[PDB]
Amino acid sequence: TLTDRTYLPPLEDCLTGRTVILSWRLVASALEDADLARLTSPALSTFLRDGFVHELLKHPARVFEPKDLKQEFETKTSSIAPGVDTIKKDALWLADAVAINQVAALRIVLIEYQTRAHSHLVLPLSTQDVANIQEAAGVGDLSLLNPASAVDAETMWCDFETEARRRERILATYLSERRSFTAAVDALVTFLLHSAPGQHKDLDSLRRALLKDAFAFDEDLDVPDRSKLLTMAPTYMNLVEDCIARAQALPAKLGESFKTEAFELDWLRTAITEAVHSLSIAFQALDLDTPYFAPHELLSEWFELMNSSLFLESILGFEVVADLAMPARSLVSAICLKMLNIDRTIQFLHDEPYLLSSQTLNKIHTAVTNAVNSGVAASLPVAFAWSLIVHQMHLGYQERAEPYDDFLREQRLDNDIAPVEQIAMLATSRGQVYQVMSEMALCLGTTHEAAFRPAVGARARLVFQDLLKRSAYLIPYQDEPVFSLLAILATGRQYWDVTDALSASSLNQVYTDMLDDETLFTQFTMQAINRFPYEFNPFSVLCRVLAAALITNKDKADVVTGWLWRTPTLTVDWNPAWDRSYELCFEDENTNSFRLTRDVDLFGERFIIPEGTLGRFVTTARLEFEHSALALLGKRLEVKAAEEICDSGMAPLDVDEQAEAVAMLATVLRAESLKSTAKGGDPEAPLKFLKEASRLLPHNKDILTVISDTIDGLVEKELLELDGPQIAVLASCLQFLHAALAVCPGRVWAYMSRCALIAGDARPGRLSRITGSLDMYAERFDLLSSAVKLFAALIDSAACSAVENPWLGTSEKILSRVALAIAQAALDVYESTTTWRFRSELDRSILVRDVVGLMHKLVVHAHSHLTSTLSPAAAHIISSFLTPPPSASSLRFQPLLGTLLVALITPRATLYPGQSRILAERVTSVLAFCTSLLRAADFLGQTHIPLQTHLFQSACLLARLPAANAVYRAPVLELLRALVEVAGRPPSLLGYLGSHAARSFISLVEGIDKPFGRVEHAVVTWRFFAAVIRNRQQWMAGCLLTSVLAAAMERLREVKSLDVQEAVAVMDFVVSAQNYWPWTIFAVRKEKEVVDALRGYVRGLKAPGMVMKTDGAAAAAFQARIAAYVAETFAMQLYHMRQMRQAEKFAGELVADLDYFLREGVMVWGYNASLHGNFARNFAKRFPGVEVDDFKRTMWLPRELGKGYYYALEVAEQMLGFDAGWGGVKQSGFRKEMETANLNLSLVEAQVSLFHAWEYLLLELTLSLLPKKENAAFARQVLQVVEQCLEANQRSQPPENIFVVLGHARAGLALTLLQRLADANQLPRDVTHLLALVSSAIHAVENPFGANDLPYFRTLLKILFVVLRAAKQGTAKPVAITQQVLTILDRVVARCFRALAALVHETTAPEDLALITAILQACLSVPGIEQCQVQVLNIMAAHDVFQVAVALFSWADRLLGDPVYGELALLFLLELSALPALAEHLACDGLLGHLAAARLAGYMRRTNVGPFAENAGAARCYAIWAKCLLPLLLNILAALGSTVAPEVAWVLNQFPNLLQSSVERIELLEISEIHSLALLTRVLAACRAQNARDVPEVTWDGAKVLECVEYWLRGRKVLRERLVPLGPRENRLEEKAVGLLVGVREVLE
Amino acid sequence: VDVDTYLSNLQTKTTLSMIADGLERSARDFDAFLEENVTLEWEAQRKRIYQHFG
Repeated sequence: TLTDRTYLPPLEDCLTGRTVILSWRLVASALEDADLARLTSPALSTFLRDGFVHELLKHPARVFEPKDLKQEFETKTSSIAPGVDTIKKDALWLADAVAINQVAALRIVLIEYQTRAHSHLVLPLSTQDVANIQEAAGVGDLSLLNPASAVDAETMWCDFETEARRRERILATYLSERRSFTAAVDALVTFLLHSAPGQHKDLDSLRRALLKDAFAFDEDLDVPDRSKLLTMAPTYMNLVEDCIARAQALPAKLGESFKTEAFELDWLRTAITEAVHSLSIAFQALDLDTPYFAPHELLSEWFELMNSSLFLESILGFEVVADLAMPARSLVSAICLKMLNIDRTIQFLHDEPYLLSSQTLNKIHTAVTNAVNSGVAASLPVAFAWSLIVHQMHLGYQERAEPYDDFLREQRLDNDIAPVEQIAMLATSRGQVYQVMSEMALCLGTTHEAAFRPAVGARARLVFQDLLKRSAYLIPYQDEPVFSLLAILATGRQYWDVTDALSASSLNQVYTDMLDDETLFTQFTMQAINRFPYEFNPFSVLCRVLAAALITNKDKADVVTGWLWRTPTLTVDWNPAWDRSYELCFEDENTNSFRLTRDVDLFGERFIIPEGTLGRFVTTARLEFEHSALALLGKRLEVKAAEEICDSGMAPLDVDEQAEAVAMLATVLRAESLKSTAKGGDPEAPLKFLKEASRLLPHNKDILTVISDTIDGLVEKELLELDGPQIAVLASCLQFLHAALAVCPGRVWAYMSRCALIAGDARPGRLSRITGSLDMYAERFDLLSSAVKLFAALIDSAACSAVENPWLGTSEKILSRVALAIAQAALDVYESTTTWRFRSELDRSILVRDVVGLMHKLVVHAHSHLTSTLSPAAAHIISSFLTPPPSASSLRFQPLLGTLLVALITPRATLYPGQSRILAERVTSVLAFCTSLLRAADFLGQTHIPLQTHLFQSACLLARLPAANAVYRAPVLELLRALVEVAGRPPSLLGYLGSHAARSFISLVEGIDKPFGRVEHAVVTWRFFAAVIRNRQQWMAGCLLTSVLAAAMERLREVKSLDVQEAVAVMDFVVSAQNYWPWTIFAVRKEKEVVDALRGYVRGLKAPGMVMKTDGAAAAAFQARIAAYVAETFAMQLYHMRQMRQAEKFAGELVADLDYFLREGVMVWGYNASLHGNFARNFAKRFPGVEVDDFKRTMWLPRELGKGYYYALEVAEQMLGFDAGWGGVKQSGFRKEMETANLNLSLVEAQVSLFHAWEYLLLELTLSLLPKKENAAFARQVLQVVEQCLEANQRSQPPENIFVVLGHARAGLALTLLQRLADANQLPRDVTHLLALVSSAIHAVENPFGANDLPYFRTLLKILFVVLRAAKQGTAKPVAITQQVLTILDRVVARCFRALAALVHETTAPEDLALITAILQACLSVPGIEQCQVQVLNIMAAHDVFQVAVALFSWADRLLGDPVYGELALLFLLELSALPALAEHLACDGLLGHLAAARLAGYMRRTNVGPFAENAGAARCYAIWAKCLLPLLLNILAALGSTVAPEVAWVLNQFPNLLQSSVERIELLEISEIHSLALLTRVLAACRAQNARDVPEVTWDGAKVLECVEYWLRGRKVLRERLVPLGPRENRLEEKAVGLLVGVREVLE
Repeated sequence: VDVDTYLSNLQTKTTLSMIADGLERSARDFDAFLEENVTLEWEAQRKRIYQHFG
């Protein structure tokens, strides 16, 4: 029941790419890195929990051992997808050439096929790419580029698709898989054994499950079973034997064609690599059981193999494998030493061990003797240990002659000691063994240059520690062994290697053993304590390392402090000046003890050793008196810095001792601060350290002042003249400043303000002057890196300062100028990094990392109350980078190009993890720095940016970086997303990348993070694609579309199963591909429509009305945003369907899942302002200096919805953490409040987005529902929209920041949809409910037609107008509608009319006036007001509408242009006069006289008046005259016509020109003109009978009319000659024009 | 065959906001309905007054 189904997926899934094989490379990466997301991912978690994987990792040979499994291979390869032929052929060829099982070859070939794209991308650049990177570099200056013999990319691809290169890649993948499998098992071992505590919960569960299942190692038992874990050592030792055999013989069945120099080197390196990793596994297995022995048979076999291979030296003879030789030699020597465990060996034989088997003893002796006689140095430690063992054995038997006896007598060592003494002497002579031990320790240490990980390093150091332990007593105190042990413990570390990280308790044994076991503590620890200060190195390095190694150990946290404050012994050289201050005791001659007779004042409160103190002259003197050595060292440093000599004092500190002292002080201060800020530690520990260091010194000067004066004195001169020792002293002083920065920033900043190193206005700057072509070797690179890191920490402390007192003696100006000058210096360093000659690329890597990180922080806080604190430095940097001159641009970009090249040219390695981590760190830092710079350039508005082109040209390197390492995937695509986003506001991409390069990058990107299925990587790549579509990269998108489409569709098949975070991004990209590229996707959409529509229905009908009540209360934002995206997706497709005319059914089906949006979509109900208000209250009352709005993000980056959105939690975390209680207890406090508030506003933003998405959606749906049928659905729709507007327009209570658009779009949607239905004529008669509330809404606004709210007022009045229209289309009578309509129309018309007149007294205003008139008529036409005419008249009389209208129609005239205002005024009056009551009031107000005395009438009197006249004046005059008088004439004659007939006749006779002209051209609104004129004349003719005084003469020649109209009566064709309507003609205007003609003809007959 | 025709009549502009033009057309239709209704309303009132004396 242990199958390979999980270890390797089915063939079709492998080839299609649906599922990626979990190769050993990715497993080894995830294990070495211990990445939580990776290891705990479903795929890799299941892979690790597979019993079959367990079995093979237990038996490593099975992976590549040659067994006859034709059956399996044929069954897996058969019956599936074309292409299986080549895969099967290559697999069989590999199985036969390498002589392995067929399944292994098959999976190797599948790995190669899947990584085809990576392999093509990693190959060297082509000619086009080379030219692009050259153009990016520039002409002005050492790029160290690749040769130009590279062929064109086309030829490279055509060679890549051949069989030879495919087979070479398959062999490379096989070798890489060997290496990676061994490395993965090693990493798994050390992850199970010595994982650090505090590990994540799921990761700890995975570790425990692995242990229990694969090893029966259940921690749930007091003593778990370790058998299956100890079984590893011998299996992997046999494997190492097999590997050393392989390294000497190449595959036989392979052809010499494949056997090339490169392949031979690859094979040998692979063998050495798997040997190293197997040895690491074995050493861990043997390290688990520290105190017990190992079996003697295994030791015999191992040492026999050693003798045969000279401890792996037979394969490490070549030079190209030295990088793998030093590590392997260290590890094999250490595992031999381990097997011996001399401590317990020599403990046993004086008090089954391998000593009881003379066979094993003979094996060990012959192996050691051969390795010694040969003469290689890697065997010296083992030989020395064995020599000591044999020495003790010799003593043991010599004390018996008065099984190991058999061995001693076989080797004739019974009665002579010189055979072993010779080996011992040669091992210890000249410190050879000690020097190689130091080297092994360096490669096995915690530094970044170590070959193995830190943990393996600590255990490997333990073995050598035990060797030195038991050898200490028999060899006197010497420089070689003490320095060897110092190198063992320190491992060449520095101040920056200090940290409070909690590692496995087992891993600090190498350090605690110094104070736990007796031998070491007594012989070396106490000895160095005794020799200090005479020997400064022994004690200095010890304290420096232990203070850092005991940071987290609480029991031993006080030993360093007690030694420094309370040292029992002291040792110093004797100055003749003290010859008169002592006297011998005369007890023993050799003891040479003595006693002081005076007060010896060293440096002659001061440092004095009192009188009568004991001492001894060993060769120098030692006094055993209790005192504080810390104050002593502080005073010595003070003295040597002041250059004050003291003849009667002790010897001064030399340059080397000075540097070491400063370094130790800095390190101890850092450690004290670190464990003081830790929970429970005395917070005043660093201050007490500073005080005790300032004790017995000048009253007001402190150790900090000592360091300051030292720096000043040594920077007096320039840097290049200073020698190595002084440069190291300066580096130590900078490290001390960095250490002190945490506890006393004020002092450090106050000093930096006037430091010469930093550039200033007074002097240019010494640090700025050491730029050039000098070599950055250790002496100077230490100083440089220390300065850069101090500057970075300074920037950090400046950005993390929200506000006896830490910040004393400094001010805003100090911070600002220091930051500006620090930025200048960092820029100078970043520039000079190009030409400098570093000791190695790792130093360059570290330096570039640090400086780029500093500048990146500066850019980050560039991004506003306390931004000014460091804004000038950020401005300087961004200006230097975004708009520099050409030479400047090239020299500023060169480091980035070099970084990319180094990134993807450096080969991948399973060892030296520190180097790889630092290189990846600098890579990611430069990528994120470029990204932030592009964001800043896009935001601030600088368009011409050179970095743009430099990156577009370097895309050749960016697209290939992900192929070299997967960790670069995320930052690379963030940077490229930004690169195309800043440019979208067009550039070419393939022109730089290339056809083949772009296609390979496409395929590598395809199937986002398929092995691990992570969220962040997925999100980044999908947002990358979406932005790619949104910045109009029209070509690359079109190319990549052709199975990423199917990938997205399959991702969306089960949205409920996948996370919401994943979904929002994927569907954002789907929207971005649909909106911008509709035709390509709509076909594919048709293809997947059934499935996709199903899923969308589900998600949209989930309709969680109360998100916050349901479990997903904080996940409401992602829910709302994905809902909005679904809406935006379906909307545009249904609109295209409308255009396609096949929507009648699709809309009817879609309308059934809109309930979610109906309930709370248009409404933005859920804001809960109260919470934001209380948050503001708290932050404001607790912090007077800073206010709530000071944390508003500036949209510097593309604002990301998530844990932090409106408020920048990222920076608050560090700024507001300085104060206690911010975090609180049990996740209660202000941080929680900010999180909840920014989430509420996140979903509020998504809510506004949904408002817009639904504004889109509903419209084309309503338009697709125009057909008569299914009236219930559209009734529901209009009902719901009026409801949403009703409850949203009022009590909105929003922020008045982004609400401006809502206020208008709401009314827009309302009026649009209501008019759409009005066109359908299917609205109900009862609209009074909404009418009352809309009147209330119009009354709510505070200023009518205010400048700010004018658009809103216009739209609301339009809504009221259309609602009145709909209302009067009803039969209320065969709360009442009448009174409501009356009151609302009264108020609105009166107020608006008179206020508009007021302002327009002296364009928007007359347009709104026309609308007001329209509203007046629309409400007058209501069936229910004809019976209340009296009330309309009453309230139109209360307000003097009549008078103001009559006043302003004659607004402005000249006296013997066009009347617009007059037109509208008399239109208003006519519509008031529509019914006879107001008409009678106008008739009784002498309106006729008022308009006749006005000069608009004078203009009407002239002869140029015409319907289609030449000037707008005359046309306006025709229209106004006709409208204003003629219908008004008949309306007023309706009431008491007999009385006012005189006035109508007089106004008609006053202007005869129009009367004549009209009838002449009748011999088109002239129709209604003559209609009204004929009616008026015909009625007044009859009225004329009673009185001749009234209507004296008609003066109308209507005789022509009965002939004119009759000529156009019967001509259908003739009738459409001179008809031109101002309004749209559209079934014909004829239909009604001829109707008017008919109406007029009859009456006058 | 329909996809090819739609491609042949494809406007080279943003296809997302093609309904904003329709919303503006709906505003123009609002204006047209205003004109229609007011015109016909007081024309019908004039016809009423015409039949009254007639």
